[PDB]
Amino acid sequence: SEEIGMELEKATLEDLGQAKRVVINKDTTTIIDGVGEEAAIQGRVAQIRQQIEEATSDYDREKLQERVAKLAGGV
Amino acid sequence: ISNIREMLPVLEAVAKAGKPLLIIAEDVEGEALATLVVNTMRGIVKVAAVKAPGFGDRRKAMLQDIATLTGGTVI
Amino acid sequence: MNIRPLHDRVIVKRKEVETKSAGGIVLTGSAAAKSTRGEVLAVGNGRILENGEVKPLDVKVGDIVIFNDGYGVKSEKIDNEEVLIMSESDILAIVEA
Amino acid sequence: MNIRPLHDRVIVKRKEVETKSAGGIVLTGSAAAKSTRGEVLAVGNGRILENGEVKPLDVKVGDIVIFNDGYGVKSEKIDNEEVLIMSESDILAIVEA
Amino acid sequence: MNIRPLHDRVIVKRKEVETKSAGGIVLTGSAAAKSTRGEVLAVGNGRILENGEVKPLDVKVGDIVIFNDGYGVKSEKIDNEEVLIMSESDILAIVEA
Amino acid sequence: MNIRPLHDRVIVKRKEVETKSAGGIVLTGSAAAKSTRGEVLAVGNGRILENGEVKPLDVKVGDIVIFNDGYGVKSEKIDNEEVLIMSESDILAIVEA
Amino acid sequence: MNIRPLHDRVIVKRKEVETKSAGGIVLTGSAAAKSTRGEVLAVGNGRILENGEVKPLDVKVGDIVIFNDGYGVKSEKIDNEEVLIMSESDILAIVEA
Amino acid sequence: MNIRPLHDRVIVKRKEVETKSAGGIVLTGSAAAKSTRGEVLAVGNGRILENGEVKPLDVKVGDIVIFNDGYGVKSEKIDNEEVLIMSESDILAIVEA
Amino acid sequence: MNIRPLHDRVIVKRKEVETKSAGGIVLTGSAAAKSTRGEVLAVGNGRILENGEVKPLDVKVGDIVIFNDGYGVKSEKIDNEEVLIMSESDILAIVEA
Repeated sequence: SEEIGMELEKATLEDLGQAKRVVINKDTTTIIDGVGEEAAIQGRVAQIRQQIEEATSDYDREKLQERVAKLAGGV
Repeated sequence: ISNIREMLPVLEAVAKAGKPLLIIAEDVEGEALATLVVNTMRGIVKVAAVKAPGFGDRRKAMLQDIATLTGGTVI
Repeated sequence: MNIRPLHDRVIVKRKEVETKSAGGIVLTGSAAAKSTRGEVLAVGNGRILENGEVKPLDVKVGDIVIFNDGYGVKSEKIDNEEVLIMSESDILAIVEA
Repeated sequence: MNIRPLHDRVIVKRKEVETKSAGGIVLTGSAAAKSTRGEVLAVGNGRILENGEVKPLDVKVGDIVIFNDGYGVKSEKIDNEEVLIMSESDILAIVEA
Repeated sequence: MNIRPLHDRVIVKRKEVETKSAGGIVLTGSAAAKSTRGEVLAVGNGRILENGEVKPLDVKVGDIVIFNDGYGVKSEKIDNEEVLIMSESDILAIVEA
Repeated sequence: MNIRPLHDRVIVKRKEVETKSAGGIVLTGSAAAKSTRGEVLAVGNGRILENGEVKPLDVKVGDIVIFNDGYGVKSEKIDNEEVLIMSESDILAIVEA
Repeated sequence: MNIRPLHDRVIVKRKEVETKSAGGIVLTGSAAAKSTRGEVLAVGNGRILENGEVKPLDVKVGDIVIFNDGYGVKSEKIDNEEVLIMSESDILAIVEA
Repeated sequence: MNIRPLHDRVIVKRKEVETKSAGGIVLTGSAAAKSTRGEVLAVGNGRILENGEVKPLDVKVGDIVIFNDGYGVKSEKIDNEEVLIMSESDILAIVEA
Repeated sequence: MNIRPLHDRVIVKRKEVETKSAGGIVLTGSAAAKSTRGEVLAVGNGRILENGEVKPLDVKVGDIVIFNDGYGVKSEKIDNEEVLIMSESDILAIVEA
């Protein structure tokens, strides 16, 4: 993002994500099996787990659970 | 606060005391904000920014109260 | 291929896009601005005007120079390197010692 | 018919419209842009200004030159070949060795 | 009456309005455009500038010349023939052999 | 009173407002246009520029001349006759024989 | 106090605001217009340009002159008299005999 | 501190803001206008242009001069006095005797 | 690094942003305005124009000068000091004694 003062130009292969496979339809992108380690994942997941805890709204709870499922199990 | 230039002198005296800084301005808009962000992000100097309480006349007086509690000068 | 400026023209390469430190310790995030400093690479003979032969230029190949990014300044691509071509008139000073 | 530039004028033919490779291995698809490089074909005597006879130009028939596609640059058709006519003033450098 | 250009001025007559064949066999229908080619008819002494007498022009009465249809180019009517008057500065080249 | 142009200035009187016949037999009705032809009446010394004395003009009192009705052309009233005042620069040619 | 023009400058006083008679017997009522004629009162040394000393002007104190009421023409008040200050360049002719 | 104009520059002090009497006995109330008259205080060497050394100016320290309050005229503050700085070109005449 | 102006260029540092006292005893609060005064730091050889060698400048390293903050005035950063670069043409006077 540019909000951290980055430009696309100073980005080497190491800034790019990786997976084993991806598929995209007319309107559906899907990433199977990322290279990100289950340390980092389970870390980030436990963060969004505490987003639900302090989501004081209802529509705010809906989205958060969605990403947690996108990251934890499946949908 | 639009122009980062206005911060520089202060932001640097704060980089010698090694202590973080809270910026309570009337507002911190596009230009300056984006910068502060970039700066605080790279672990340069820890800084946060927040709008002043209320609006109109009391804002200035309420900001002033804040000065008193903290022993600082309204600018 | 190395370039060859055509009398009165100087070829320079820009320096750093606001070398992140302006002021001192504070790292100025990219605040919409460019660099005015640059290094000389090649220099032409001199100005033709006045008839009288051609007077050589006051810039030697390799000075660190401050210029005005005016209209007469053009941008070019050589071996894939970011270079500029302007006349001496657009060059303002040198950074010596 | 071969052309004949009228002192101070140079006749050049443009090169390749972003020779598809910019950067290295990557084939840059036509990204809305033109070529600034060109080859000399014919050259006039020289500039008349200052009265004093006519001083010859610094470009020999057949150099590879970088120019500024400015306003004074015109486009022409000769035997059905894409050619340009500008003054030396509009020519910026040479690509030697 | 035959005309008489006043030093530095050239009198030329335009050629064909996109001679219908551009490209080769294809007859380009009138696509909103004019002709840049023309023939000399009369020529003045020369440019006065610089004081120093008057230097004659490089165009002989009757050349086939390419010019720039700029602002300094005026249009005139002689015996009922379509003619143009511009200075040498507006003439760019000759079509020889 | 007869006039007296002040060096470099020419005094001319316009001719006919589209002499009703353009083309041949057809009488062109006034189609919103003026006349570019005129006759000389008086001529100043010459241009002062360059210091060097004053070079006389190439127009003799009484030529039939074509001029450009530009900005530098002014309109005047003498004894009640419609006259114009411009410099030689604004005069383009002569209609001889 | 009488004035003193500073080389190249002429001091003139306008004449009559459309002297009510234009055409002949008919008294043209004020039709929104001014006078272009004027009389010389004082004259400076001459033009400095070109270095070379100072060449005196071609207008003698007291001629009746036609000028162009251009931008370089200023308006002034002397002893309470309506006067104008312009350069010779703005003066076009003289009304002699 | 007394000032020091840098060749070609003149330092003048304005006179009175419409000296209340214009016309004669009638005291013109401030009608939105300024003064064009002024007095010289200091004078630079001369104009450098043309190379040739430096020709001195035609204004002596202390004349009463009429100038054109043009663009090249700047306003300044010295010891707390209202002063102006323009070049000779902006000065039009002198008020002698 | 100390700077090096390229002939005809002067390097100056501005003075005080309306030194709070204008008038006398009254402290003028910042009323939206800048300073026109400045000190010289470095000076180039001289102007090249006219061919004829190079004439040196009339400003010695260290004068207190008044300048016109025009367009040709640029702003620069040296060792972290606020500096300006303009030509002599933009400098108007000196504050001596």
